[PDB]
Amino acid sequence: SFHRAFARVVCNYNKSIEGSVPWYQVKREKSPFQQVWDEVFTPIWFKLVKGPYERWEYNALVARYRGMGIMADDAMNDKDMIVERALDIIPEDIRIQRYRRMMRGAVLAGRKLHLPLELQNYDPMVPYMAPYIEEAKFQMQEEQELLAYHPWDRRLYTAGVSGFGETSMHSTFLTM
Amino acid sequence: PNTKRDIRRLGSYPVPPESKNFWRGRFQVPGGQIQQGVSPMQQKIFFQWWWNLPTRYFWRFTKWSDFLIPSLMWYTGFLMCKNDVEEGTRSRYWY
Amino acid sequence: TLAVYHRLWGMTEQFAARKKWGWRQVYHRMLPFQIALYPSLMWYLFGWFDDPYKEAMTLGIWNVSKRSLYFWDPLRSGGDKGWY
Amino acid sequence: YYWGSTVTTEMHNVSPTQVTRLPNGMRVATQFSYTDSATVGLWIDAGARYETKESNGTAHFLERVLYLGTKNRSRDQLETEVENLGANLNSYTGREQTAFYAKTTKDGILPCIDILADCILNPKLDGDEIEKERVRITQDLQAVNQSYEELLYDKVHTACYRDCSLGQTVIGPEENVATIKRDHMVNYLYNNFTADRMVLVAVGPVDHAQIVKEAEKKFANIRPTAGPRMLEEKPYFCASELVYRNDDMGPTAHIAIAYEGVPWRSPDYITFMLMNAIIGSYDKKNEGLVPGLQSANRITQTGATRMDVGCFDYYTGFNIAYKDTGLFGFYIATDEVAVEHAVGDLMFGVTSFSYSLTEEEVMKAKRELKTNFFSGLDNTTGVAEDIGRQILAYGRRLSPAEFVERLDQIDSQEVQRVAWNRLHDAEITMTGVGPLHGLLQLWDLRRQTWWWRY
Amino acid sequence: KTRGDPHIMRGWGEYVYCHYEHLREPVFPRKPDVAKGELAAGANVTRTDVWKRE
Amino acid sequence: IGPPLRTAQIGPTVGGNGGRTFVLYLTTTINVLIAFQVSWACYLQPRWRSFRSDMLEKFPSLQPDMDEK
Amino acid sequence: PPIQKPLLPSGRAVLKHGRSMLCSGNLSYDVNSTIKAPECKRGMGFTQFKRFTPVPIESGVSVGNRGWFFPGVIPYQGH
Amino acid sequence: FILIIKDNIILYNINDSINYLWNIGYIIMVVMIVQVITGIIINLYMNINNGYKGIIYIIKEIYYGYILRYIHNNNSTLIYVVVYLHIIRNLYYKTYYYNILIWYSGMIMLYQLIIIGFIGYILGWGQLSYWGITVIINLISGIPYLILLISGNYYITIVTIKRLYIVHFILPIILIYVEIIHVYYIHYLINNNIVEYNVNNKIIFNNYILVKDNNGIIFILNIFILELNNNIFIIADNDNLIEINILVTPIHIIPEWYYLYWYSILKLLPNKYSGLYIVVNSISIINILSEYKIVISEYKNYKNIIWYNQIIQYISMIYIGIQLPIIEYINYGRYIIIFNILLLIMYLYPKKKK
Ligand SMILES: CCCCCCCCCCCCCCCCCC(=O)OC[C@H](COP(=O)([O-])OCC(O)COP(=O)([O-])OC[C@@H](COC(=O)CCCCCCCCCCCCCCCCC)OC(=O)CCCCCCCCCCCCCCCCC)OC(=O)CCCCCCCCCCCCCCCCC
Ligand SMILES: CCCCCCCCCCCCCCCCCC(=O)OC[C@H](COP(=O)([O-])OCC(O)COP(=O)([O-])OC[C@@H](COC(=O)CCCCCCCCCCCCCCCCC)OC(=O)CCCCCCCCCCCCCCCCC)OC(=O)CCCCCCCCCCCCCCCCC
Ligand SMILES: CCCCCCCCCCCCCCCCCC(=O)OC[C@H](COP(=O)([O-])OCC(O)COP(=O)([O-])OC[C@@H](COC(=O)CCCCCCCCCCCCCCCCC)OC(=O)CCCCCCCCCCCCCCCCC)OC(=O)CCCCCCCCCCCCCCCCC
Ligand SMILES: CCCCCCCCCCCCCCCCCC(=O)OC[C@H](COP(=O)([O-])OCC[N+](C)(C)C)OC(=O)CCCCCCCCCCCCCCCCC
Ligand SMILES: CCCCCCCCCCCCCCCCCC(=O)OC[C@H](COP(=O)([O-])OCC[N+](C)(C)C)OC(=O)CCCCCCCCCCCCCCCCC
Ligand SMILES: COC1=C(OC)C(=O)C(C/C=C(\C)CC/C=C(\C)CC/C=C(\C)CC/C=C(\C)CC/C=C(\C)CC/C=C(\C)CC/C=C(\C)CCC=C(C)C)=C(C)C1=O
Ligand SMILES: CCCCCCCC/C=C/CCCCCCCC(=O)OC[C@H](COP(=O)(O)OCCN)OC(=O)CCCCCCC/C=C/CCCCCCCC
Ligand code: HEM
Ligand code: HEM
Repeated sequence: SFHRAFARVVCNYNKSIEGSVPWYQVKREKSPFQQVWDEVFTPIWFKLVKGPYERWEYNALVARYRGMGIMADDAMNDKDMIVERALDIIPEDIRIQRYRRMMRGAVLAGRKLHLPLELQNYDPMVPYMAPYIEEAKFQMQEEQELLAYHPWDRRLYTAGVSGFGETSMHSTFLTM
Repeated sequence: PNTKRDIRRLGSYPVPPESKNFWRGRFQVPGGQIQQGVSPMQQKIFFQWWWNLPTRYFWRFTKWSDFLIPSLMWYTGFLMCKNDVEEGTRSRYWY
Repeated sequence: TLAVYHRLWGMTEQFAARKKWGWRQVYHRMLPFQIALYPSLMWYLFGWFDDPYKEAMTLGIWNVSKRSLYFWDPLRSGGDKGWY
Repeated sequence: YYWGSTVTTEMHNVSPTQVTRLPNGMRVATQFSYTDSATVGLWIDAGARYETKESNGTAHFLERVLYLGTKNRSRDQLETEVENLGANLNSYTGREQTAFYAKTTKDGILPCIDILADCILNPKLDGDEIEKERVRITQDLQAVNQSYEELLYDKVHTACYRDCSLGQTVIGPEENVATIKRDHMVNYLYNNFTADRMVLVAVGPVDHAQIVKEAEKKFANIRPTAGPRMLEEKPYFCASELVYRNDDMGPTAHIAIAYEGVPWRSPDYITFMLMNAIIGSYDKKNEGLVPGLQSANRITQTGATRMDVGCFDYYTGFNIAYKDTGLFGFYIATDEVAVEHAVGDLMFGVTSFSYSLTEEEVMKAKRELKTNFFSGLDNTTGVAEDIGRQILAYGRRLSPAEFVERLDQIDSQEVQRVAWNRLHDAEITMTGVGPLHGLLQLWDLRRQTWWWRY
Repeated sequence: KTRGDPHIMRGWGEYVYCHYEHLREPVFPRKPDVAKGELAAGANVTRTDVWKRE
Repeated sequence: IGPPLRTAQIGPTVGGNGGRTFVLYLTTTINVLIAFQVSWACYLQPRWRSFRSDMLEKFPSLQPDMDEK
Repeated sequence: PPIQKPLLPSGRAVLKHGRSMLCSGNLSYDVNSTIKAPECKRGMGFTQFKRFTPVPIESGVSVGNRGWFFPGVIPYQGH
Repeated sequence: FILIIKDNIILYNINDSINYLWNIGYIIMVVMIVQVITGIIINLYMNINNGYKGIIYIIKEIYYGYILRYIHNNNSTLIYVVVYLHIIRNLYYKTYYYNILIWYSGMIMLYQLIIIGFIGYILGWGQLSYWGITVIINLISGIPYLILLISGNYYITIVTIKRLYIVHFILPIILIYVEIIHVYYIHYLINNNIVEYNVNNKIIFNNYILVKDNNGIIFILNIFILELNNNIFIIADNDNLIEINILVTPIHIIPEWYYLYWYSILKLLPNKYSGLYIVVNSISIINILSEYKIVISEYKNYKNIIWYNQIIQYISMIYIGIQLPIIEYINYGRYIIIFNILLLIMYLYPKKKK
């Protein structure tokens, strides 16, 4: 049987790379060719194209946030699961101000108005969600590894759920 | 629907079958809020359009000016091609 | 005890390889369905092929003599030039 | 796939079980242990199966009356003597095996052999004792006085084994209980309690030679043998339903579904033990450290998710083995409205053994099977049950090392082969009590033993 | 002025400024320098010994 | 009363999105094949033929005209 | 070999509160013992089906709640 | 189904901050109904044996038959304008990032619409109709005996018209069914807002959004009535009023304006099959724009430079299709195609970290 031979090859290979250091954790020296490219292309490209374009986009983004009176981390959409899991655990004082800022922004945007300049002198790029995003990613990675390492077989279209993995009832067209 | 925390209901009264979608868009308001309004029958219904008119168009145009350079470059391409086509036709056919 | 934690941390290092293997085993279990899919296709597409390919595809069991007594093209019943 | 040997040096460090056959044919088995307490008993090959339809229930009646006095002693004297030794006489009777053992201190090992021999060989089956026990047995026989687990256990045998004596219940029908007399019991003792069918098991601070010398002295006058049992065909497994639909007993419904299993000595028995461990057990009121929603057991995990409530208030697998047949299945206790999801999920789980069983689930199950088995051998009575049951079932006691050696060979592929041969597209029996509107017909449930996918 | 770095990300693609990604962490993550102010949350706390004082 | 207490959900909270992964794989494969066909036919193929003609200039590998295969 | 214990391990303390090995009676047959051998009124064998958890069954009690609902609130179409 | 209507129209909640660009979908649904209704009525009088003489008969002899003829032709132009604007809208706000199921349901309706509109154009039975289908059908001449089965003859005839008419009659009805899957996913997967995040400002649809949607659809009607009665924009080529001549080709062979983008792609690429494949690429490639991203962001509300270049690229390709096959146009068109590929790669590629 060829599947048995293939299974042994996979087992032996994976056993031979256990404990390997990830590529990013290796101390890597650039090749003599990438160093030349960085010496010539990268400086000129930054001065003439990348630097000005990205400053132009960044400064516009800061202005848009300041006009709405929101922070950058407010702009995250909770349809993303990491954001939703992080928002479950944020403390109440952070939550209250986040909601108020987001509500004011939508009112301003909907009515085509901008925040008064008196209230615009703040840094919008303060990363207040970072501790909770990292905790949420850790929780999700543990669940991924210890509980979702195989494609599981379940009885199909039973109890309001397709049986293909989703956990909410009536959350697909074929489960109406 | 919204997040599970947002749509988690406090009351035990069952969701009416005609309001299913309405309650899937529920939000859990932190810290409370005061909402106030007046019936349109006791308000000016067209002044806000006039009051907001100049700022609306100023911010619209300043945002759309970002596309000035791209549009000019495309337009410059449009002109070169049009006149490259004329010269080609004359060279190949005209005497 | 840190050594124990190292082992417990590391026992899921190879998640991507393990999840790939899981799906590879679902695909292995689906290979037998080819036994019915391919002949069903050729069964429906048989009329599309030319006669010499019909004969080869059936190992010579089918040939022009096996066309029905009343061929859908009546001018070609009994052969391309008719019965006689 | 083979992942190595799990046998350890500690598994080899256990005192040997010495088994000798006395001239009369009684086997004497002993294991020494560094304990201050011992267990000595007689595990006899007898039970309801070997009773005839008219006499069914005699064996159970005899077991209850055996300790109520002997020809030499009296009930008060016997009970007084055992108490003075600081011991307690126990006994049980099953479909195929019976036991009469005493838990005692070290000094009471040999005295207890005398008491147990006197009870077994010279029972004084006084009429007054019989009549009082008739009242107690009659009350026990009432279904209202039985648990629903006990009822289903008997009804599974009644439904599965309609053609043979394994279908008979141990307690017996009420008609027989009403008519049993001393003569019935005297005949059963003479025919069934013979030396060739008895094993004297002593576990504790015991010496094999001394136990053997006492056994030969006290069981000298036992009947050496009885005629060989009738030769019979393989018990026929009847795929049937026996459901007691009662909507006046509350919300919980009890269901048991059975497949044909394997005999004790089958090469596949250990595979069926492992499959029983993979099915496992779950209780909403004792979830354990891991919640159902995050369980490694696939049946448990999918069940806990159903309708955001869970479709299993309780379930357990069962693997019952007899000399020439066995039963393998699951038992469920669940809400009335959950029965269709529960039976469907536990049948989908058993069908999965034939198609998609992961190495991870097998290896977890091997460890929890070993933990259950080894922990059962902790006390002397646990060891004594193991020695006696095994010698009757196999003629020898399998060592912990041998059990692990054979279990090492079993893998996901072996489970798949055995399940494909025996459980896939197999016949099933369903039994039930309680509100069972949700339970479908047997044929509908029998179609869940195979999959359209794969 | 703002603390954000306009050129935090590189390579081909449409410009974007954000602070977070979905990528998985290694079981032995780099030890954060909390003494200087670096944030320690998630794997860099559990699977490291930064939390240990004397 | 008061704000609800913080509690993390019991995961996994992802999965069941295989149909989207199939669409991704199917679309990427088709466009990759299109890239090879377009690059080969539009650019590489004509240049190979021109190179073939150049080798013919040798005239030692001239193609027979009576071959009538 | 035979299995002498339920497939679901108890995981609880054998001794009751305040009662030691000395004063617990005989754990083999004492009524309050958590490891007493069940009495075979109807015969030996049913312990393979038996539920050893002392708490009575509460039909339909929820264990599949991931934190999406408060107690007493009825989900409607899963949401 | 009065409780389903009440849950999706009366007590359906939408954000207050949406623009008039969120009214486009409603306009598509209404004009789609009109196109189906006017089609059914037109078939009460139409002659399939000679589509050329049927149109004349409807315009001259039927009472108010000119209204049916021009509405059906002009409303098809409006269906594509509104649908394409809806596609541009979705691209600008990147609504496909999280509501991909909505995007997939929509693309199916786009694929169906392409087939519906093309066959309908053939039913006119003019010079362009005959020669347009003849050219397009030759693209599949590689597959043996496939052209004969589709056409029903060795050349396009009334036999082909009869079978294509059934597809034109039935396929639009299936399209309406897919509109229900589209609305189902919109109501379950909540709509996007002009702001990136999700905010608590929703209002019921019937009392507020429907009034605003009617204002938009009445404003578009004032424009459509002017075109309908006075033809202020040339949206139908005049060459389709010439009787078919199978031996003489018309001056130019082009489809309606809404197929010009794909027409130029074929006319530009040298190999016929490559042209077909690039047509396949453009519609399919935009289905996976966000699939390779790895950052927590929807790339929303930046300066949208790549978007603007892409929209102008569609417009310029449409312009090149109108022109004759001049060599210079071919060169520039090829640069545009290359440029479009680079823009799409910008969308797809995830970013590394400095
Ligand atoms: C770069 C580094 C170096 C590279 C090196 C590469 C090394 C590999 C190459 C060498 C391979 C050697 C293989 C040795 C084979 C050994 C054979 C042998 O001794 O048998 C033992 C061997 C295994 O026995 P076993 O140990 O019991 O294990 C059972 C399992 O099969 C065991 O299998 P499993 O459990 O592992 O499962 C996998 C299974 C199954 O694997 C698969 O099938 C893979 C499926 C993957 C998905 C594929 C999707 C479709 C993709 C199509 C792509 C097309 C692209 C086209 C491009 C064109 C433009 C370029 O694989 C096999 O069955 C093995 C195949 C062995 C070779 C024979 C078949 C090959 C294919 C032939 C196709 C011919 C097509 C002709 C077309 C003509 C057109 C005009 O026997 C077989 O099972 C082999 C036969 C399998 C069936 C093949 C078809 C038979 C057809 C019979 C027709 C009868 C007609 C009767 C008519 C009567 C009229 C009256
Ligand atoms: C020159 C000649 C050349 C010839 C060449 C010939 C070549 C032949 C090619 C043959 C086809 C090859 C296709 C390969 C695709 C590989 C994609 C891949 O990498 O997948 C990994 C990917 C895993 O992704 P992941 O991100 O790692 O995890 C996914 C979850 O997020 C989380 O994952 P999880 O594992 O945690 O979640 C648990 C769950 C995850 O479950 C899922 O992922 C399922 C997702 C939902 C599936 C149902 C979608 C709804 C129905 C769509 C169809 C609607 C209309 C149908 C009827 C129309 C009638 C007019 O897993 C399971 O339940 C495991 C068992 C699954 C099998 C159950 C069997 C019973 C159900 C039967 C349907 C499924 C069969 C297997 C898939 C078949 C793929 C083609 O798995 C899938 O793609 C799942 C299958 C979804 C696609 C189903 C498509 C069905 C066919 C539709 C028509 C297609 C026409 C277009 C052309 C077809 C030809 C190409
Ligand atoms: C270089 C050459 C290149 C060639 C290019 C072409 C390549 C060939 C293949 C092209 C087609 C690919 C098909 C992909 C299948 C994907 C399957 C899948 O995963 O589905 C679930 C998946 C959902 O993912 P999920 O949420 O992860 O799944 C988990 C849930 O469990 C999922 O469950 P869920 O419920 O959430 O989602 C299910 C979803 C799945 O469905 C879909 O999304 C649509 C899938 C099918 C697409 C349509 C296929 C059409 C093609 C076949 C027809 C050809 C005819 C030709 C004839 C010629 C004759 C001359 O919705 C449905 O199932 C809706 C069903 C509605 C049925 C209604 C029927 C009517 C009512 C009932 C019957 C009538 C009443 C009774 C009457 C009785 C009378 C008495 O679907 C999608 O997300 C994808 C949808 C499709 C997007 C577009 C795909 C584009 C493909 C790339 C190439 C495009 C090239 C350009 C084409 C241009 C055309 C003009
Ligand atoms: C590694 C080694 C492997 C081989 C091991 C050795 C054993 C197998 C070796 C087999 C080789 C010999 C094959 C002989 C083929 C003869 C073909 C022939 O003449 O066809 C003429 C036929 C008829 O030719 P015709 O079309 O001109 O008909 C003329 C008819 N009359 C006379 C009335 C005017 O041609 C065909 O049908 C064309 C297709 C050929 C069939 C497919 C290929 C051959 C298949 C061989 C199958 C063998 C299995 C046993 C037989 C099965 C059928 C019952
Ligand atoms: C050249 C290119 C070739 C490309 C080839 C591409 C081929 C693609 C073919 C797609 C076919 C998809 C079939 C899916 C079947 C339904 C899904 C499924 O398996 O469900 C599992 C699920 C799960 O089953 P289960 O395994 O959970 O079963 C549990 C217990 N029982 C068995 C009692 C249910 O099955 C069902 O519940 C669905 C009902 C059974 C459906 C059986 C198949 C229907 C066949 C239709 C008959 C008509 C066919 C005519 C064809 C003619 C030939 C052209
Ligand atoms: C030559 O000049 C040129 C033009 O002008 C001529 C151009 O227009 C163009 C661009 C033109 C296009 C992009 C479109 C061209 C359109 C053409 C050729 C249409 C040809 C006609 C058809 C495809 C009709 C056949 C219809 C179908 C296959 C259905 C189409 C819809 C599909 C497949 C979507 C989903 C499937 C369905 C809705 C079918 C439903 C099926 C059922 C209900 C069957 C049920 C059956 C049972 C048993 C229950 C170019 C490039 C050009 O060069
Ligand atoms: C889950 C969804 C499933 C949807 C399935 C859709 C329905 C599929 C129907 C299958 C039909 C199978 C084909 C039937 C062909 C009948 C052949 C026949 O009778 O022949 C008629 C007649 C016979 O003439 P002869 O003089 O003998 O010469 C012909 C050449 N030797 O003509 C023919 O044979 C011509 C046949 C042409 C068939 C062309 C086949 C190729 C078509 C490609 C289709 C591609 C579809 C792709 C769909 C993609 C969707 C995303
Ligand atoms: C989105 C839906 C549809 C669109 C895009 C559309 C498109 C068109 C087009 C462009 C024409 C030819 C215009 C002209 O003659 O130059 C046409 C003709 C025609 N259509 Fe439709 N159509 C659709 C729906 C329908 C429906 C549902 C029917 C019938 C129930 C129908 C029946 C007809 C008929 C009979 C003709 C021939 C009349 C003609 O010469 O215009 N159409 N279609
Ligand atoms: C017959 C053609 C279609 C009709 C009837 C239609 C209708 C609708 C309507 C009513 C909405 C909801 C309100 C709105 O946002 O305006 C909408 C949303 C949407 N449609 Fe369509 N649509 C069509 C074509 C398409 C196509 C071809 C695509 C994709 C290329 C598409 C993608 C979307 C998306 C992404 C949304 C979400 C809008 C958002 O999130 O704000 N639609 N459509």
